[PDB]
Amino acid sequence: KVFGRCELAAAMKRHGLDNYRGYSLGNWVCAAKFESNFNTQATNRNTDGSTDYGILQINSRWWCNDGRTPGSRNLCNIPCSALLSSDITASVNCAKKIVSDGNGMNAWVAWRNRCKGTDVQAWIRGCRL
Repeated sequence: KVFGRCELAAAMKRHGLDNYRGYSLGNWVCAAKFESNFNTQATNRNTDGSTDYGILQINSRWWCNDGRTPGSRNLCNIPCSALLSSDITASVNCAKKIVSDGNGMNAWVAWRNRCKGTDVQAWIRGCRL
């Protein structure tokens, strides 16, 4: 599924991500924009053999099982394919665990490099929420 910007904002709010761990909804929308361009089916292979999955590009090295990432963990206790669904629930629940792991949203390199410290409210501007 390719979400619209306000559509994704609304779904993220519906699943409790707005202001989760102190990160406003604009931060989460911005992260999704630059991680996946709002496409739930986005997958990207990393140099080390792991893969990033879904709207928030969650990595099989730690967070989900894809059966092809040797010596990795599955800390969200889900198949990585669950992070590709049109319903964002599994990606949101896993992202809640990731952003609680110690480094906040810095876990998302595109957030740090493209969203952090910018006017992230622009991502929700005009949305009926």
